[PDB]
Amino acid sequence: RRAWAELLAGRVKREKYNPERAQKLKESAVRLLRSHQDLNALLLEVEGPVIDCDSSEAYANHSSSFIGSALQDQASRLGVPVGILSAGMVASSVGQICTAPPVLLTVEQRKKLSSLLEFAQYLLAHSMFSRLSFCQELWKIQSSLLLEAVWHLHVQGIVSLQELLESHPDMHAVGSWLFRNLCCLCEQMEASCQHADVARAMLSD
Amino acid sequence: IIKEFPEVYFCERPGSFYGTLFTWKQRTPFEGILIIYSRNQTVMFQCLHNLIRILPINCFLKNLKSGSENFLIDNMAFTLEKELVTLS
Amino acid sequence: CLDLWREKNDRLVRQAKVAQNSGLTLRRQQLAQDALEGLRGLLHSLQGLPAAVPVLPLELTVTCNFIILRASLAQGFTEDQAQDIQRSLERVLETQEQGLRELWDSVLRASCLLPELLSALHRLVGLQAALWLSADRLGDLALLLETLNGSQSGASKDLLLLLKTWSPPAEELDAPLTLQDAQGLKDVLLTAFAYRQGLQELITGNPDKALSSLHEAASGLCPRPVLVQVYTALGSCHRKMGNPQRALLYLVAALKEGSAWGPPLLEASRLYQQLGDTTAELESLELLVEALNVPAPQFLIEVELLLPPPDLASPLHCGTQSQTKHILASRCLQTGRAGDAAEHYLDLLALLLDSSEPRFSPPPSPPGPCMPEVFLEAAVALIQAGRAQDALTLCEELLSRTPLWVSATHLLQGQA
Amino acid sequence: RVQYLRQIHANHETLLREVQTLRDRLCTEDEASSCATAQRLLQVYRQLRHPSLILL
Repeated sequence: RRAWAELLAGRVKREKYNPERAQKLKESAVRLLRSHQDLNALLLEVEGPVIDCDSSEAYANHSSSFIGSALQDQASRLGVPVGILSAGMVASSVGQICTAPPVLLTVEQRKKLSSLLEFAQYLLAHSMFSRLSFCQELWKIQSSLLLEAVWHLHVQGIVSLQELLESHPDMHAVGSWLFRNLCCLCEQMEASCQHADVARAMLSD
Repeated sequence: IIKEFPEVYFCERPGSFYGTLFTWKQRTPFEGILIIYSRNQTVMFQCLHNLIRILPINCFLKNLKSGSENFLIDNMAFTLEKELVTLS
Repeated sequence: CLDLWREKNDRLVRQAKVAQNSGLTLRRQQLAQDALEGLRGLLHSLQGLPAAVPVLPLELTVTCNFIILRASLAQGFTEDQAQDIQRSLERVLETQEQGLRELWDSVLRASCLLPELLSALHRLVGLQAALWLSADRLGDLALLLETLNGSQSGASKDLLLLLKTWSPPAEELDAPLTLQDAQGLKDVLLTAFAYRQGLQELITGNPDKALSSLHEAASGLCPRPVLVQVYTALGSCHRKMGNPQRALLYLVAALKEGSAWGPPLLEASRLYQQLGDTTAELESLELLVEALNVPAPQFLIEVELLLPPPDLASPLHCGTQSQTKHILASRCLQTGRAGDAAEHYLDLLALLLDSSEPRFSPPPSPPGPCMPEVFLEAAVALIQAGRAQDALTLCEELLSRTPLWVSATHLLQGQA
Repeated sequence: RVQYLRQIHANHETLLREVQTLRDRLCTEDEASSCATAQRLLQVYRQLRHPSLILL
């Protein structure tokens, strides 16, 4: 009898939902099925055995309209939207730059990154760029990344600090990630007055 | 179909539509954009009648003067993305 | 007089359509079965004259209009309709005995004499075909279409070829009205038969024959609920071939064009075990519980008439809230997130026993474990949580209520 | 004044960041293109056209 009263689950009633909740449901569902998506695997699936190299066909030219029409052709093979390819291919070419050798990356990294980001704005102007497929494909990298790269993102208006960090699953991982980068920065910005200027700029930012 | 431009078709039906030209682009195989180049505006009507009769039931025709609904919306949003950035 | 009958049909046809387009759930049905009985009586009136070459066209026309309306309101066929077809056919022959198959053979030779009624006949064949394809009589259906076309198409024992090779005969010139034509049916059949061939080949373990028919399904008529199915299904086809990424896309598509998004979230759970992505698996099923919380017809042969009810083995089969919530707690407990599995199990057990007031939660299937196995699973989850006094209460209740399970009861009571 | 342009600045930065995400939902077919987009943007428009460009 006491057994009954203790077993009796209060939350046994689930009413028919509001049709708004059904779309929220279908959105969190498509979010989930894509968070576990990869494109490299897709290219090995549909195409037989990805960088700017792959889509542009091994350094063909660096003309903006040309590389855009290359992402259209890639997306046509796959049947993924062009925004999704472009997000991934930039996040991949981001991994490239930030790996090849501490929080700042200050020489020539800046040059390739600026040429890259001036292409990213071309992408953003033709709207060929899912921002949030990009946020998610950065936190798939998460480790190669440096605070200098992310601050250029912010200031060149590709993402904002707030739009990236509010599309990270583990709020602790973001906290610890920044905590490390800020500690190494405040260690830095006495190494030289040149590096300290850029460091003080992004620290105030 | 014209081979050289196979996004175009020419009517060969031997009565009142003859030589009318259409084009069809599908996008989201629900939604699609027909363009009709006709020889007068009668023949433009006779067409949509013959075709609203063979469509499915909820088939919401509706007339574009001024750019596809999708495109306009980007063209709008754009000119804010820039405006608001400029206002920032 | 032919005038009047033609007139009455046409009238009733428009009545039928108006009820369809317009109306209330009640008033629809009122005018529907109104027109039904009208068609009956016009049926009976003509069924009362001997043969009549000029009347035949309407006769056959009429009965079609009936069967269609009859079956559509019923939302399912029956064999009374086969008898109606048998009758009308026998009449056709009486103009110029044994079983449907010889009748049709003799019928299509009497029509190859070209009496001008073929517009109805191919229509009847579509109907005959809708029945037999509801009845899985595909050998005879093929056979009819072979005599229909050249019998040269006699080696060609695929259906999907014959259905296409079959040409509905006329633009169907100014006749007595109908509700539906050979084309508008031929087009339901291709999509239906193809859909069925597809699920067959998938479950029977040929996810390469499948993809041909499951893309013949999206192409030619495919109402969107028919599509969400085609897409969950290709999500399995590719999961089975080992193409998780190709699958995933077809599943996301099924989500959006989804009004019906239990079966995709199920196909995702089965995919995230197969990769082992356990947090994702459990989440796809949690969402599934909530997708099976939230929940109109036509006087015309839809594609949903000639769809089967689902087997247990199919990727399209989804159980009910209770069954699925057990799968979630089961799939949670096998993982060892037992505190959370236990929470799922006490919401399961409440929905099975406390459920007195609402609709009765569906009972477990015979192949699946019975009630007691489930009480014990609940108690185990409780132990793993560290809710031991509460496990004692569960076990005491079970013993108060009523083999292997008793011995085990004592055991878990000890572990508590 | 300064208080002024910052009240304007925050009232802007929300509208932009809203639209931005709206664009992406138009890219990925996540939202819908049809409308509510149409009528939301024409509301964004209406918000700003009111005291547009006080010229001093």
